[PDB]
Amino acid sequence: AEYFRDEGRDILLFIDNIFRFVQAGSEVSSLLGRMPSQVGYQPTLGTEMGELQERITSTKRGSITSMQAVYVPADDYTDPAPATVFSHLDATISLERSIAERAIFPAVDPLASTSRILDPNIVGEEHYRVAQEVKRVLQRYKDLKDIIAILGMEELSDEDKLTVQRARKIELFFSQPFTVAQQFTGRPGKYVPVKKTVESFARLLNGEGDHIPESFFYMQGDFDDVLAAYEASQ
Amino acid sequence: PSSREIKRRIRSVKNVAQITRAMEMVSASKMRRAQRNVLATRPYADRMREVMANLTARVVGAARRGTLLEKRETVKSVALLVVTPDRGLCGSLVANVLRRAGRFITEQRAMGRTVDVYTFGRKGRDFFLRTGFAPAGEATRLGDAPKLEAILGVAISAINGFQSGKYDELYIIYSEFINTLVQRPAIKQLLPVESPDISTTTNVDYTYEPGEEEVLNSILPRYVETQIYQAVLESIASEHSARMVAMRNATNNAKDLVRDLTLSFNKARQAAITKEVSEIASGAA
Repeated sequence: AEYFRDEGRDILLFIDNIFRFVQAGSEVSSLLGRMPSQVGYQPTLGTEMGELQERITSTKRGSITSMQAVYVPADDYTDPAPATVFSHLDATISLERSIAERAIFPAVDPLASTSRILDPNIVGEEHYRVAQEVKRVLQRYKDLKDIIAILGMEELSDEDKLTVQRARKIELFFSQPFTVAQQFTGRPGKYVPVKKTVESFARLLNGEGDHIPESFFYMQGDFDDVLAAYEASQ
Repeated sequence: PSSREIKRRIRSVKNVAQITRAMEMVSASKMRRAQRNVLATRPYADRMREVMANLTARVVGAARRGTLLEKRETVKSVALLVVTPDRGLCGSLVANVLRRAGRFITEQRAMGRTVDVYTFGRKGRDFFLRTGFAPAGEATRLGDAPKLEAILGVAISAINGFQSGKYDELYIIYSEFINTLVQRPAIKQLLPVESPDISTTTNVDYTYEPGEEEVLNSILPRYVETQIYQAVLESIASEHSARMVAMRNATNNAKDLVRDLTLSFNKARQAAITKEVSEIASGAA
């Protein structure tokens, strides 16, 4: 990829499970007689990781739009390999086992996912406001999760109850059918532009769609598709 | 999740489970005594029920069907009575009764009838204050065994409003005690429209010493007050039953969460032991 970057061509770089790079390094280090660091990992974990990742950079001559995948041992996010990966990124995405088990298959955890360009100067003021509100609301639900779990939904205040229902609708709404995942969910794939995503979530937070049951936010595109599904259901 | 925070969480949810089980037990005793009170109030209610049936059997002419017995035409103002728990933890009971009251207000305003609220219990009072309606009549701090004298402050006001033309009809919303587990909100008409029951069919002829009209005007308000007292006691029993069910569900959920947290704690404990022995072995070598 570096040859094409150096001559000015824009490069899309997809590296899969950088974690197996780290794991192979760990196995080789174990065979090499090095003293293991932390959980059986190589002592030169950070250095190897940096040597790989500092070459993944958009320079002045050309740009590389890297898009990696990382495997966390089981569901452990404190493992040394992802722990070293997290500082080597501009945008982080976290996939949770619990969300996937709920069939919300894009499975991105909004609270554990961040980005550097989620700044109103870059991405836009309305986009930033909607994203930050969708994280605040998501947080409220995580804080009230146990309260809902044991006691129930009725002991919350009216506004807490409304934010919990909106949070559940938001969770269901991040689900999106994919063209490549059409085999699993029969629904065809949906390409939702970022502007339509911002409009849809702004409308969802504004109060529009409160009357709609949460079941209609599952595997849909923009808010217009949700409204159309509700109208078809009457 | 460090095998010590989870231990604290387990202790916390165990305390939750103990408190919730205690709440369930006391709510069971509360339901027992509230059912006893309802059954002890039943004789007055049913005796007055057939007395009213007999009285309205004789008073059949429209001219003498006046005061509280009149079936007013062109209804313009409607009052609804709501009885709610004074405290929370009742589960969906408070939400159910308030949803029923709100939708009933919706239909009553749909036909053009202005609506006024009369509330028993702090939950309904607070909800209707927050939503906008000023409580025309407010009564709270009603114990599990309220006396009929405690309801007069609202019932007499409603009856006087109906007498003065302020309200053209009267309703009550209360939690019916269908079962120990199943309770729904219910709607009842407070303008008499009495039933032609066997008593109404009964033709036992009577003598009314103070006068038929005076006996009518003195017994209709007491019959309405008896109906409201029955509804309030029914709602108290339903409150305690709903709290029992809610606390049983909460105790079961707390036990399930204790089980899950114990599994997580055991996993963390094993992980900690494995980590420390691995570190010690690495240091030895």
